[PDB]
Amino acid sequence: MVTAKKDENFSEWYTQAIVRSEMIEYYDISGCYIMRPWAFHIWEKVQRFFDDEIKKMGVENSYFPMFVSRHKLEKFSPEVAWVTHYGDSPLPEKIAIRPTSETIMYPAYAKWIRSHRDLPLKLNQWCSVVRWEFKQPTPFLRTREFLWQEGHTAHATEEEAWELVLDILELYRRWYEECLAVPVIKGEKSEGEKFAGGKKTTTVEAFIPENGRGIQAATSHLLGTNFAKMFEIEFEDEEGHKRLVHQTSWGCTTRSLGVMIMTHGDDKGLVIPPRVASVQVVIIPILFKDENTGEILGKCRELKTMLEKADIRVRIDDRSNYTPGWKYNHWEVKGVPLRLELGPKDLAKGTARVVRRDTGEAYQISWADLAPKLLELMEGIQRSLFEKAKARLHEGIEKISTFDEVMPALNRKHLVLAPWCEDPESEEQIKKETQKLSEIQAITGAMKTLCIPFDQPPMPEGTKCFYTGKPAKRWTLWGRSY
Amino acid sequence: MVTAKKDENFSEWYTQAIVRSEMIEYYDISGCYIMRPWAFHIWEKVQRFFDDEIKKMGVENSYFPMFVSRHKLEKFSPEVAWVTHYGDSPLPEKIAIRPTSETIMYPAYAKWIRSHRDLPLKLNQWCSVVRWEFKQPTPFLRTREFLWQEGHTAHATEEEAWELVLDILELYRRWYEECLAVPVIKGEKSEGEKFAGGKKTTTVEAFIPENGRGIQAATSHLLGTNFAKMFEIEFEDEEGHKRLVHQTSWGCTTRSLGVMIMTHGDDKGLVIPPRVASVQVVIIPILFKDENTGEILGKCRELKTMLEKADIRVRIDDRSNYTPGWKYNHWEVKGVPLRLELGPKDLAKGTARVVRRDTGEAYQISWADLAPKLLELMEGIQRSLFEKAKARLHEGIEKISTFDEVMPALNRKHLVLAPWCEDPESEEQIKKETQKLSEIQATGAMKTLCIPFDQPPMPEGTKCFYTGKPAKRWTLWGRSY
Ligand SMILES: Nc1ncnc2c1ncn2[C@@H]1O[C@H](COP(=O)(O)OP(=O)(O)NP(=O)(O)O)[C@@H](O)[C@H]1O
Ligand SMILES: Nc1ncnc2c1ncn2[C@@H]1O[C@H](COP(=O)(O)OP(=O)(O)NP(=O)(O)O)[C@@H](O)[C@H]1O
Ligand SMILES: O=C(C[C@H]1NCCC[C@@H]1O)Cn1cnc2ccccc2c1=O
Ligand SMILES: O=C(C[C@H]1NCCC[C@@H]1O)Cn1cnc2ccccc2c1=O
Ligand SMILES: [Mg+2]
Ligand SMILES: [Mg+2]
Repeated sequence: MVTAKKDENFSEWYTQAIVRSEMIEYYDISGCYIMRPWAFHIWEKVQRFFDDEIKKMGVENSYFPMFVSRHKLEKFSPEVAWVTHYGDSPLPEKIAIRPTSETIMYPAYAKWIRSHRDLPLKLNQWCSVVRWEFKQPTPFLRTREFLWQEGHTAHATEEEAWELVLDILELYRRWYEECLAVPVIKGEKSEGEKFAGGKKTTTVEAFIPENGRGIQAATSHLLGTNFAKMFEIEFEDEEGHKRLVHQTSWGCTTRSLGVMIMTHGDDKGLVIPPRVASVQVVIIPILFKDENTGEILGKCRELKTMLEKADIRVRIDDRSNYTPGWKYNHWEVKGVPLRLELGPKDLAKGTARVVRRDTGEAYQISWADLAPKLLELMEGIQRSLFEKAKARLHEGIEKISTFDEVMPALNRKHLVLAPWCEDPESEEQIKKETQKLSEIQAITGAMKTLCIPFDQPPMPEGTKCFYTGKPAKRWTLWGRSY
Repeated sequence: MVTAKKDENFSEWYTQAIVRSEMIEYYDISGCYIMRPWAFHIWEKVQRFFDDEIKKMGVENSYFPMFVSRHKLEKFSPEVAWVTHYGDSPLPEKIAIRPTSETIMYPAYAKWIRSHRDLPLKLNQWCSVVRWEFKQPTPFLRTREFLWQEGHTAHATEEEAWELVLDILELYRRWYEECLAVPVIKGEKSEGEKFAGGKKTTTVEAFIPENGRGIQAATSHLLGTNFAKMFEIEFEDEEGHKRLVHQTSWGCTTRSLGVMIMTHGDDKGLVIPPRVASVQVVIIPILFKDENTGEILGKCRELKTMLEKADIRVRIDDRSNYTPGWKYNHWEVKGVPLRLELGPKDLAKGTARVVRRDTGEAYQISWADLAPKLLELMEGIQRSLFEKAKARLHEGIEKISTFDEVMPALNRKHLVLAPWCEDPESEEQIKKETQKLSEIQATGAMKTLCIPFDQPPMPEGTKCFYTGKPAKRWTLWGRSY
């Protein structure tokens, strides 16, 4: 049911795929979207994964209110949604809807932390967040209301905080790679792109090859002690000296879902990795109009039970007045990784035909071997989905030496890996220059740093920065961005 | 550390209990509170239970926006919070924050449902809700922002919808009685208290004896078809005929947590039922003037291992910067069901000292018999908490037959089970009268709490306790939250 081609009209393909797969429904308020069960199940799955992992690290869940009074929020402004009335009565002070929870949580932290006995404090909350985005909205990727988790920790030393920052970053890599089969690059944000309220910002970056755009998948901040000075979060150490806590913060949103969609979708529609898919195997009985004698649906129900015994999430599409081909296309558009076809011949030979969504390959499998084989296949699918994706990621990055190679590489919708001197003036200059050169070619075009990757390619002695010509410190990943 | 006592100043005791147990933090905006880990973990337990149970029923989770246009919300009004500005710029049209999701979900239902092949449609969502309550706020019980689940379903027939209504209400009874050990009464609301947009409203009701006030614990509505008329949610049946859907909606909130605290809390603080306790057994090593520190700690570790192999959620408070008595009262005010103490003497005896939070009784238990005796004790604590609460509930209800006994019973902080004619005018009459007499005595009006499913025998010719016409059914009235 997907008519737009993915590599040609990418935007139309995306909107079509997310609507026709029954994942999102559009809404009369711009930038907001209904998340239907088909996408919300994926959200629940990654949420359970991340929650278990952070509970293993001693992180505890909380809920702080979504309203913050004006005087507490102010001590970014154009994006804040303000409540001024309840009914027709005006409030004595306008209250903001949560754009993030620093100004709600850190006063509580100031109260709760007095002693070194109170450290480390590790809190997380799953919640919704409202920001009146000026950029044009994209479902999942950039929405005016989005779901996320935000974690905030305070420690007695910077080293423990940095350790937690890196552990959370690894959990985000697993979120994207183990759950969603999306490859991401760990990296350090530049000083012009890092969270201004912190010391050092780490990130995972993903790549959309259709439009050649980089996107920040999740963020992890070594905040340091300036939030503690601002909010007076102090503690007495063992000697009795007052000291500031070292803080970290980290967050990840439903944007991940969108990334996943863009990574694995094809011309037929979605491809949902088996680890997060709401239905892993849909059983489609080959039946036409008004002649269901009970044989085929009976065997389909027995097979559903046998598969569910193996923890496989299974649905039987037994709806009438739909041809089997229609159902095939329906569940292919939805992205079900495995399709089980059971017809009269399969009933006669004790077999079933299983089709992979990602490659289309078919398999004849006897009933007795259904649960093992399918399990095998699912992992295969998952792994294949990652591998191909990573290949595409790596084929979208160009190593360059000079600024002359920037604009061609950008026009091939590629990221650029370049030796960079890392001084802050150079990034502003490079953004302005690439934007001007983008407009003069034109028949949001600015290139900024996406990350300074932890995984550094070799840096030969005497390599100069691709822009200023100063000695080059590290390889930096640049590109157009969301 | 709790010093106010539950049968003297109930409000002071309540806030002391929720603050000192590290469950609630007060917030500058009145009516809103910070849920700290200790309370949010209990919320997570009951959420997991209910989510699993409704997923067995084929209900699926979703998420609809929290914003509704003024257009669609106004097709109660003083409770709606309005967004009017982003930054400094005013919105062209103001936007409401979700007080409930009917006006957000039901247009999508009209769009999604076309045929009988789409029914039943069963959606649920866990979200927060904002209502600018005029009543005096109470942490958990009545807040301006609160967490809930709201489920909405659409069926082809009224039979199926009503069966789902009853299933959901049974799930709420299990939520309160099986997890929170809080006894509740199933019933239906009078026509003056039911959800005005629906046909029949079922409910479960709890009772706070210290102020004698009933409280609606959860609700489950048979909406009928009027919402289908209003939003045009119609489907073709197998004969090609266009029919309206029969809808249900149900919801329940963090209020349950409060009803737990007021139910099992005593003068030493909280008592958490073991089924919802993040920590069921806390292990406290006794270390003093350096005696057997390492051996005590090692056997604490292996005791934790042994107990977790039986699925017992165990925490070892080996924190060095706190004294054993401090840990004692910390975990006692927090409400942990069992405390296991291990000193040098018990290290020699091969035993451990176990104190149960609810009754305070202590046991000397072998290291070998620890797991089974602790599981026995945990289910004993859970069942006895429930049974004591059930006895208190039954003692707070007085069967009466004439209005002359209402306000006496109301003054002993009791509910009234009275025979009633079920006439709408009668209930407002009764509430205004009870209001006037409560004022004359100087604590609030009296309303119908519910009409219980388990009806006592109604002898023929029994008269309504207020009007005098033939009494239809036994109705539970009282003062309410
Ligand atoms: N409107 C949005 N919708 C969905 N996800 C978002 C949105 N804004 C930010 N995110 C994600 O949330 C993560 C943490 O939030 P945050 O650090 O506040 O983003 P940010 O600083 O506003 N970056 P950006 O808005 O893209 O310039 C980001 O790394 C994004 O992946
Ligand atoms: N402010 C609140 N805080 C906590 N729980 C609430 C609040 N309002 C309602 N609830 C609970 O949510 C359930 C479903 O909400 P709802 O039916 O809209 O309550 P309601 O009609 O407003 N009744 P009430 O406001 O108490 O007169 C109720 O049965 C209550 O148990
Ligand atoms: O949200 C953050 C910082 C961290 N907050 C905790 C979770 C991870 C996150 O990166 C950045 N940010 C983004 N957008 C805004 C809009 C309005 C007001 C404040 C902000 C604002 O502060
Ligand atoms: O929310 C309900 C009814 C049901 N909604 C679905 C979930 C279960 C719940 O009982 C009732 N109500 C209560 N309070 C309001 C305040 C403002 C606007 C609308 C309302 C409003 O409608
Ligand atoms: Mg932003
Ligand atoms: Mg209300």
